[PDB]
Amino acid sequence: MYVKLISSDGHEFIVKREHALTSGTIKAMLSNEVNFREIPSHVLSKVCMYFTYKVRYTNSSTEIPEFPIAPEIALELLMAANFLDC
Amino acid sequence: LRSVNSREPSQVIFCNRSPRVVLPVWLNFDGEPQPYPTLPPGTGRRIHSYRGHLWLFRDAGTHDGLLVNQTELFVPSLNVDGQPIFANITLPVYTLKERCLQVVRSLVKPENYRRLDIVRSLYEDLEDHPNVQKDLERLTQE
Amino acid sequence: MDVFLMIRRHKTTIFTDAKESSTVFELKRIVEGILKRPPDEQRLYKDDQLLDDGKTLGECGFTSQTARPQAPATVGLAFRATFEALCIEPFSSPPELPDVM
Repeated sequence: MYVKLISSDGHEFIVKREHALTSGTIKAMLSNEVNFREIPSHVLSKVCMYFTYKVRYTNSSTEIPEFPIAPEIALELLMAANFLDC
Repeated sequence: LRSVNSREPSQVIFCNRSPRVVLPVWLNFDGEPQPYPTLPPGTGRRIHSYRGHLWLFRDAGTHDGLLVNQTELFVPSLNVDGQPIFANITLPVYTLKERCLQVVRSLVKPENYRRLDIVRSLYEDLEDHPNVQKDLERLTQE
Repeated sequence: MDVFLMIRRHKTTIFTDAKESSTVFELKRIVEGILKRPPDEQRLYKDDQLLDDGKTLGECGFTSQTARPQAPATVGLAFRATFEALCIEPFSSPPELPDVM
């Protein structure tokens, strides 16, 4: 029902399994817990939010909002999004 | 993959439910893309077009893809007893990667773009600007 | 009406949603289910302000303007019962922008 993702810096983001399955990389990483030796906190929190975002807005008339990304975070996120395929 | 030659008027309307300056793109009889004047974010516009015609919509400044009535291909259908067909233009749920390119592409001049530290395969992706011609071929193979 | 939360204490963060009308105490049940510590051993906050079991998340600040999937609002967790002080470790700093505006 829930899983845990652990950032390179210790922090634990506990999230729904389907939300996490969004990322194929993650899926494969269970089948529990995923440690992510390469993704800092300011980056995995945004990922999880993205899962929430995707999961809610996929298959939906109700006008969709911009997913937002602060500048400083963009590179790191792009690298994470790419490792994780999402 | 072309607009059908009419010749039956169709009252259409483009609501821009998006947060970008939308660019209507009409698909000629030959299959070429015709740009129409842009639609700012909240706004809308009454258009005459024709049953059978092909329209798509992109971010006018960076050509990112947008949905109309939840697909990419808008076919002005029969108007009859009812007046305008509605053309709701929305963001899709972009992949987080695509989403990332988007900011990134827009915070650095691709002129200046070599000098940022990241895998080079990543650097090709950023160079790989989304494109009507592209998606036009992409949206062709179905 | 779904509200979208980040339930945080220490280095732990839960992402969940809940109804604008569910109860604070109902959130602790939720937590229970996950960090397995019962509602009486957890205390929940919005920004320091100490939240009441009987009140609704809406009534508590959590409304769809505020707690959106892509920007979930934060709920302080604190444990035990003597109760520990509320302490949320901040997230890592991004490195400074390269030569871009």
